Parts: sequence; structure tokens; C-alpha cells
Amino acid sequence: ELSERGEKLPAAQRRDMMWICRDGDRAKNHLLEANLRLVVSLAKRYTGRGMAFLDLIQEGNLGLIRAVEKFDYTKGYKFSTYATWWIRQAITRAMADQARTIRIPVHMVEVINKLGRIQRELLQDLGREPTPEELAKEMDITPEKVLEIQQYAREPISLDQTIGDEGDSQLGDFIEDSEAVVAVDAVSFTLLQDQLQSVLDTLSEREAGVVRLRFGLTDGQPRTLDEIGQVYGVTRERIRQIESKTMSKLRHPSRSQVLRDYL
Amino acid sequence: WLSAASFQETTRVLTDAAINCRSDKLNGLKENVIIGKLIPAGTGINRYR
Amino acid sequence: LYRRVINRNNRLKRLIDLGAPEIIVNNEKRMLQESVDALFDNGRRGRPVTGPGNRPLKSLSDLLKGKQGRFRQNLLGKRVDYSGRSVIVVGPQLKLH
Amino acid sequence: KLHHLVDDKIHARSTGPYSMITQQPLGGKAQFGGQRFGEMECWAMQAYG
Amino acid sequence: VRLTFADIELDEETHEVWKAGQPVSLSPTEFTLLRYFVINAGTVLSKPKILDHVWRYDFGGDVNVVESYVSYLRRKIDTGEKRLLHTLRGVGYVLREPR
Amino acid sequence: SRMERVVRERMTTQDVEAITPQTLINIRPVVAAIKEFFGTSQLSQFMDQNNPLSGLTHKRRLSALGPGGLSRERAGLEVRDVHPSHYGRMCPIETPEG
Amino acid sequence: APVTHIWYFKGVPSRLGYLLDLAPKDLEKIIYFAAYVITSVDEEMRHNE
Amino acid sequence: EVIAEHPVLLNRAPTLHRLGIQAFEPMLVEGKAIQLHPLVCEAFNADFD
Amino acid sequence: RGIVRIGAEVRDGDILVGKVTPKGETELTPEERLLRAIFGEKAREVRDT
DNA sequence: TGCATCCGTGAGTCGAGGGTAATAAGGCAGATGAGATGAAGGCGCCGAAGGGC
DNA sequence: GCCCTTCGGCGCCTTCATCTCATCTGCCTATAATGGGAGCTGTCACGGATGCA
Ligand SMILES: [Mg+2]
Repeated sequence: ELSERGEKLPAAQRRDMMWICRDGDRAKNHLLEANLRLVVSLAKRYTGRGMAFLDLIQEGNLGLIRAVEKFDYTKGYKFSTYATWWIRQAITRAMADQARTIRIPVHMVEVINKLGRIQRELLQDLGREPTPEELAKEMDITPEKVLEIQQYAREPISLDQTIGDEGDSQLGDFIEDSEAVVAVDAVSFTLLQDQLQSVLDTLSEREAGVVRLRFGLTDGQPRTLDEIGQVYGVTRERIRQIESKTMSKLRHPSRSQVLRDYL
Repeated sequence: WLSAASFQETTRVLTDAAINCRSDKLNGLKENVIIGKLIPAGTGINRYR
Repeated sequence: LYRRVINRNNRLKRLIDLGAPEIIVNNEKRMLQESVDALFDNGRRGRPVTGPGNRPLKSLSDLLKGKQGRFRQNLLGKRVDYSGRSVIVVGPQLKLH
Repeated sequence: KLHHLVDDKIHARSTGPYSMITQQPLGGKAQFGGQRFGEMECWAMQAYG
Repeated sequence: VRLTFADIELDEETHEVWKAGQPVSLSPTEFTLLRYFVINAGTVLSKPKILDHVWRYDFGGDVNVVESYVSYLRRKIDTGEKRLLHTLRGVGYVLREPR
Repeated sequence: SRMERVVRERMTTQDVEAITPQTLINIRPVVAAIKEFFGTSQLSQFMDQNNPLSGLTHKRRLSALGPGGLSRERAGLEVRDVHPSHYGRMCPIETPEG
Repeated sequence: APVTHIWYFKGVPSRLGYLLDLAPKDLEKIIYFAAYVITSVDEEMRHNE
Repeated sequence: EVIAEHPVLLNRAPTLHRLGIQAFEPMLVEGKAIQLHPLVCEAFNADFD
Repeated sequence: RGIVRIGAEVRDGDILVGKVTPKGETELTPEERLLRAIFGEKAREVRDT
């Protein structure tokens, strides 16, 4: 308030004010460092899944950092009681959106957690694995969504773990590269292109060009009739007629047998 | 450095070569085998190639 | 490992921008150093960073070391096409060539 | 008769699939395979000239 | 050879539809969309490959055309808010009798 | 041990006389442990059965590798040898050539 | 914040320790936040003061 | 028809010396067993177990 | 039902179960369009894996 | 200056053999891009047929 | 026997708005709750820092 819309700070209103500012700073730091023991104690029950121990400790430290600002002493409860809720919130949020290789929104990691807890609570009471329809009855939602969430929660595996009983090879050695070119269908495609060129050249040149730019062979884009008219000085009905002539002559078994084989 | 790094103590020789800014000639046997060039022996020399 | 590096870096950025006591900042910087450590060479310092199944993770260095490293497994000797394999049987009626 | 019959022991390929990271063909009978041409055979081929 | 599904029925010759036994007149391209739906009954339909196969590959328009056409299919045969022609967010549509 | 840890955690977080053994018990780790043992463990392996003798010899076989054992790289020359105490206990002939 | 490459800090010779005339036992204490170092000193500001 | 004078290499792991890879000329044979000339066994260190 | 009759002989390459998967979408080659235009073949919107 | 003390390197060739797990988390406000709607314009296509050379 | 050139008719085909339906992101919960689970290490040889004394 005194920096913008203020005045030249006097002796007693600048140094003392900055001193109480720093005093509050070190007081906050002091209680924070004193209460990190609570964070590290609470993080013990939270390890064993997703993230490491020290990462959880650090996230709890951030949660306590946030909590100390909103802590109200005037309400007259111990600081630990208020800080525990914020620490738990920070840890849960971090484990939700940070502990997964495939990140999952919290809004539905919540329902994965609830599905797991209800299924494992009902398993011991009923003695058997809970069928997903009964789980859906406990969900008040359609079972199909239950199978969907069940298959969403599945986490990825490692490509480099040894797969055999004896250690000799990794998983990644047994996965085929789908994106690789077949090296057989490529030559087939080239010869098919050659056959198409021969067939089109056998046809009349106007028809060959019309169909070539109709299906976008020589260029990247097939074109509508009006483009064909503008490039050949004819109406679009004439182009429809010449296209009719094209596939009429193309049904000729001389071309039909020689090209149909290529499949 | 390319030949040495592929024989033994890969990290050590790799670090040493990085420090020394060693410029490999890509002229030896194993280097040409690695990079796909003709090996400098037998039918790979310029007299016969 | 890259996810761990990213998480530690982002949390350190948050700590610095927010303003935190120097102990937490030092702890985060140590975690960043150890995370880059694990990324470049897992298990070189301290216990190796472990994932699921309780096995050491494969860092960049482990991908260039030993028999299973790239150098002596994919560069020096490669699986080749146009090849086969079968049991051998004596051919006493064959010619030497 | 032992369980090492030649029918389950003959394998050959012209152009099969390939691995992801490196474009080398895979190995084994379940996959289309491809024999490993290791560095020890590289020694022999280099010695031949 | 007439293709049937629940209460919609199609004759491949004269390009008309019966909805619960009532004949209905419908637009040609809209009819092609319905033909795709019946020819892939029980399989989900996505706007792209719908555009790829049914529509010409030269189509330079926006994406609202297919949504509007589905709206016409709804108002012609499946007038109910819940309808046999279910819609998937980001994955398109599907012809399916609701469970 | 996992059971004891989880029940020790739970017995305090709940008020007295409102706590029952069923809610103290969560049998998940026990079945998880037995499933961990029976599958993806190298000491409980796929039965080698292509004749009655192979089935007979797969059981009643003494192994040395696995959890608590020594790996082949970890194995020295002394262990692979035949001890004089092997007589009558473990056959000195039947052992794989690999 | 900057970090140190392990290949150079940690090894049979600690290359960073060799260049900076220290020991790896006297470097892990610093690049892992256990002990401080004196980056620079003011010589004249101490000689006159 | 196509195997007319087309050389084909034969190898046996482990390939100790240079003669562990030999180029022959193949003749079509029934069955599924590669027929090796009995003389080149010693060079191959090959045996029919 | 889509599977081989019981007591029927098969060999390498013969189909065993007819399982058809929705192919989704891909780049339909223009040459494919001319191919269907010559014979009247349907698009066959599914993949025969 | 020893001198134990450790600390990082090396240790085979092709082939049987595929994947294993916890926990207190819940309303609530806003927003946001996808998809549901309705309305209006720019030809299509004909429904008529003009007509003659 | 059909080209040159018509009004218009709703259709239809887009396209502009313009509304909802999930879907996802940030915020708040007050008795007290205050310092790791577990890890099993040891082949064989061989060059080199190394903490002290
Ligand atoms: Mg032999």
C-alpha cells in the first residue's frame, strides 16, 4: 500500500516494517521445518505404488507449504490437525496425476480406486471374485463401463525385462515393427502402377488424363468436374459422359482380367 | 576411439575420447565394418576395388 | 527415467518460484542430480533406481555396455535375411565342392 | 527316438519382419527368424579377405 | 436379400426404407449413410472413415455436415431422444438396439 | 508379514469395540503372494512331460539356482564337483550337460 | 538448476576431481548437498580490512 | 533351374577359425536335412550327433 | 460357424478360424478405386486378420 | 610412505522357454471442445415444355 | 430431333450460429494424527585411489 499510492517511508515505518516482514518469514520457515517430520511420518503409509518414497516426502512438503498459509490459529486447534488434510490432499493429487506412465485424470482414477476397494471388500464377504455385473449394481452404472474402467487401469509393461525362465533375451526382441515397409508389397505396388500406366496409355489420351486427374494420380489431389472443364474447355456434363465412356471401356475383359489378377 | 569403445571398458574410453576431442579416421577394420564401408583388406583396397 | 527427470525439474521450478526454505530446495536439487544420474548411468552411484518386478532400469550407459550392448550385439554382428538353418547329415556320395 | 525331430528344426526366411529400435530381423521359430551373423563369423569373413 | 435391423428394413433395388412397417421417403446421400449403418450393424461408425468411404475424397467442407445428416436420420426414423443410432463422443456413431 | 503390517496399521486407526477381525483382515496380499510364487518364478517350472520318465525325473530333482541359491555365474568350480557325501543321497551321474 | 555429468564426476579416475584438484570423497559431499565450498574470496578486501 | 552354379555359404557356430565358413554349391535333396560332404567335417569341427 | 470341420486336413498357410476385425480407416489408394471400378468389388471395410 | 581396502573391469556359441502387485479421498465451480439443433442461401433438376431448321 | 436458352420448385447441401452433453482442472475439507522397510551382502583376477597413521 505504501509503495504505490504512498509516501517516502520514515525511519520508524520502513526498517521496522521490513523487520517484521522478515520475522514472519523466518517464523513460517521455522514452523515449516519443525513440521516436516509430520510429512515424512505420513508419507510412510503412501509408498509402495507408483512413485518413490522421497518424491512423496517432497510432495507432502509442498502440501505443508500450502497448508501453513491458510492455517488459522484463532480457531484454536492444533496445527497438525489442519495440516494433515492438506498433506493428504497433495499426496493423493500427485499420486493421481504423476505416478502413472499413462497419465489418468483424477476424476476417474477416483472411480478406479473405488471399484478396486469395493470389489476387494465384497470378495471376502461373498467368498468369490465379484462378477462385473454385480459390481455395476454396486456402481449404479452400466456394467460395460465397468469393463471399460477395468481395462483402462491396466498399466504398461517394460520392453527390456528378461522374458525367459533363463536370462538370455529381452521382450523387445520379439516385437515386430509394423511401420516397416514389407519390401514385397512395394514392388507389387510399383508393378501395379506400371500396369495402370500401360492400361491408361492404351486408352485415349483425353480419357486417360480425365481419369488421372479425377482420381489424383499424377498430382496429390483428385479434382471435381469443373476443374476438368476449365483444363479441357468443356462442360461438366461432357466430363461426366467421357467418364462414362472410360469405365465402360474399362469393363472390357481384356483389361478386366489383366488387372483383376492384381489382388 | 570407435574401435576401442567397442572392445572393452566402453564408458571409460568414451569419456576419455570426449574429453580429448579425438577425431577418428574411420580407416581401420572394425570401424569400416561398423559404418558399412568396404573393409580395407582383400577386395576392399583401391588396387582391387 | 525421463518422466522422473521431468517431474523433479517441474517440482523444483515450483519450489523456486513459490519460495521455500533452503532445505527443501536443496533436497529437490539433490533429487534432480540423482535423477539425471539415474538417466545417464543407473546403478553407478548408490543402489540402482528400480521399477516394477525389482530389477535395475536400463539407462543410456547400460545400452552401450557388454555383450548385450549395442556395439557388440547390433553393430558388429547382425541378424541377416536370406539365411536358414537345419540339421546336418553325412553326404558321402557328394563331390567336394 | 528323441524329441529333436528335423521337422521342428528346419527354418529359413527370405524377407520377414524386423525389430522396432534397430531394423535388424527378429530371431526364433515362432517369429520368422533369421540366423544371427555374429562377430565371430565376421572374423572369419574378414580373414577370408 | 433385403437387409433388416430391428424395425428398419431396406430393399436394395428401389432405395426405400420401412420404419416399423411404415414406408418412408429419404434423401439419396442420407440413404447412403443409412446403407453404411446397416451394412456395418453393431460396429461403431466414426465421421472420418464415414467421409472416406461414403463421401467422395474431394469433400472440402466442414464437419457439421455429417452431424446434421445424423440429425436428419434421427428425426426421420429414431425420433426418440434415446435412439437406436447411438453417438460416441470423438468416435462417432453406431447402429445398435439399446440394452 | 504383509498381513501383520496392514493389520497393525488398521487396529489403531479405528476406535475400540467398533473394530472386527473381518475388517482387520484383507486377504489380498496372501493370495497375491501365492500367485507370485506359482507363476513367474524359476523354481516352480513348466512340467517336462514327453514320457513317464521325464515326469518322474522332473519332480524328485534337486536344484541350486533361484532365490537364496547361487546363479551359474555366481557358481564356482568347487560347487559343481561331486562331494563324497553325495553317495546314496544325490545321484552323481544324472545332471544336464549344458 | 545445473547438474554434473556422472561420467566425469564418477569413474576410476574422477575427471572433475582431477581437473579441480579435489577427491571424489570431497566432491560427492558437494554435488549432493552435504558440505559447502568457497566459490571465491576477496583478497584485497581482506588484506586492508 | 535357378540353383545352376549359385554358390551358397555354410557356417557352424562356434566359428573358431577362417575355415568355419565355407562356400559350396547346393543340390536339391529330399527330406529336411542339409547334406554335408564328409571330408569338410574336420575343418568345420562338425559332427552328426 | 467359421472354423475348420473336425477331421479335416490342413497344412501350412491354410485358414483355421475366420476372425474378422473392423479395419477402421487408412489411405485408400486411388489404384484401389480403379481396381473396384473394373470388377465391382465392395470396399470390404474390415480387416481379415 | 605404507598398505590394507576396496572398486571397478573382464567371464560363449547357437535353440526349450513369453506378461508376476495398493489404498480414507470426495463435492463443487468453471470451462471447453465435441456434438446436438435450427435457419437460410447458391444451385440441381426437373416440370413445364418454347421452338423450328 | 433435339440444342439454345428459361421460371421456378423444393431439395439439398452447406454453413453460420447456437444451444447442450461429457470431460477435465483447480479448491476446499479442522480432535489428533511428529522421523524410512528392507537388504542380503560373499564368483575369479587385476590395476588404482584411499583414508588414516
Ligand atoms: Mg556333435
